[PDB]
Amino acid sequence: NLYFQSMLAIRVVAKNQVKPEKVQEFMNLCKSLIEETLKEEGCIDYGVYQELENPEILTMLEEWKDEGSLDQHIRSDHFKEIFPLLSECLDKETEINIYRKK
Amino acid sequence: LYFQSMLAIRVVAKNQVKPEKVQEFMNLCKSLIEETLKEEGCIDYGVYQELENPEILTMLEEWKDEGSLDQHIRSDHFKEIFPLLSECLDKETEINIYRKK
Repeated sequence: NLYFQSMLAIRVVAKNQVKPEKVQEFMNLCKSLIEETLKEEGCIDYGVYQELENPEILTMLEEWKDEGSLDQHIRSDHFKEIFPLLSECLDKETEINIYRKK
Repeated sequence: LYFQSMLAIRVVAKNQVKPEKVQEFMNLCKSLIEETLKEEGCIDYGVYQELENPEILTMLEEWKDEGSLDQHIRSDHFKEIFPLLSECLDKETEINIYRKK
């Protein structure tokens, strides 16, 4: 049933604020992270997006089959290696929210 | 279309709902979704609840282009329901518009 899936699907919004100097380096790190992550079981969509009038606000938008998939994502090798690098690029701590459809 | 997706515009509308106001909010979202899905340019629209926090209710959306979204926030149902939605909030609703990179 595609309703049941609808109800267990997870979406994360991961909003980053980036150091103007570190943008190119940030982007190169997302490139590898997307390639890897798109190959995982449960990844429905995963992309990085930029707020319109704000070139340095760069958000991660994802959808995962379910909660345990997201759980494998953050326990994965690539996440583990790239997350810390990605974090050196930021003005502030990344602000993350995990949602479900109501 | 991978290409649609590539030009689509996404919005994250974060609302802090008042604990008691939550159910009026949702009945208001019901009609809002209903009319909005009937709109052209609207790929995906839905209200989501934050897992940690049952008061945070966000609108996640995908539009074929800016123009479509301009129409949407000018529609009758948007103009009719949006102000009623804000009756329910603790802050002004926090809106972000995104373009894929």
